[PDB]
Amino acid sequence: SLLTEVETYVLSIVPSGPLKAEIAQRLEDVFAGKNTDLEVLMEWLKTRPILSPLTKGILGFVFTLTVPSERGLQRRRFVQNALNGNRDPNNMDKAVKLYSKLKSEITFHGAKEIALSYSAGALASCMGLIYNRMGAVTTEVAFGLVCATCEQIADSQ
Amino acid sequence: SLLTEVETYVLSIVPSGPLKAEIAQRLEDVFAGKNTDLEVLMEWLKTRPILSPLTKGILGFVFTLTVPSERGLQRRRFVQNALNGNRDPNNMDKAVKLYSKLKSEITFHGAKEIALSYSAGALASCMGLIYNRMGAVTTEVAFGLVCATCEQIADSQ
Repeated sequence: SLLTEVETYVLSIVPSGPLKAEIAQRLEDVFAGKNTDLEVLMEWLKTRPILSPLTKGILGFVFTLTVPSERGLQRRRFVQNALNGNRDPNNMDKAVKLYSKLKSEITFHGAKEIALSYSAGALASCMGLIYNRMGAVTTEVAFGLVCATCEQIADSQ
Repeated sequence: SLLTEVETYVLSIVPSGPLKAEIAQRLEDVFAGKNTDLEVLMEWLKTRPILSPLTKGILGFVFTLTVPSERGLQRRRFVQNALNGNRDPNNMDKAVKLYSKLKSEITFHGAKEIALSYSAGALASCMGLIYNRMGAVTTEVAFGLVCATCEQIADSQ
């Protein structure tokens, strides 16, 4: 299941312990269409301890895509910094290169496979590019990108 | 003064009429620091008739850059959508290339010079990288980048 897969890849990069079962629960409620309202979750996430800025950025990216509507909720600075690729032009170049390819994909698996050739930083930057409205993709591709990003991050630990 | 320079360049891409006189006054007010709030200014811009999304975006970039502080105001969706080079991979590729060079640039004239070598689309995309926190440049250089963008847009007109 698309969302089942997303949850597994996302949690893989989340520290073990209490907070993790919290993210699992919130992720599942949002996926089930339950716990509505994007800015409440985002603010909760922004202020959570233990989580690294990147994993918050990755989660922030997920909630933003999965909630029915974000309304006029502006994109969060905290997420924007986390997915900034460290302002490294090299990551950016790769990000755009990767974006150019994902642009024609519409399936989760097709998107996941092409993005796995890139570094975790290149992928986070691509995510950033999409989160910042400068790049656009389908929900399934965005999710593939997230999973590849998580896989890459996880396999480096 | 670099600022009055930015004003003229920015004003060059605004159509004539009473609205242009107001933009001029608000810019001059910001420069003199007539204690103007960013949220207030951005909402004003956002809702102006006549001005196109691009002009609105360019002006929004100048205001956030010259206000004393954003006061924690999240970046605006209307600007992000205006400065995304139309989400085109090529303008984006060129933008990253220009950013890569502006990064090491330190003067207004130098940034402007190199900037004028790129297309208007790659310049708006570049302004987007800055506005989205994906890249970072010294103010004077950013000032160079906007004037270049305006010069290229004014020329094609």
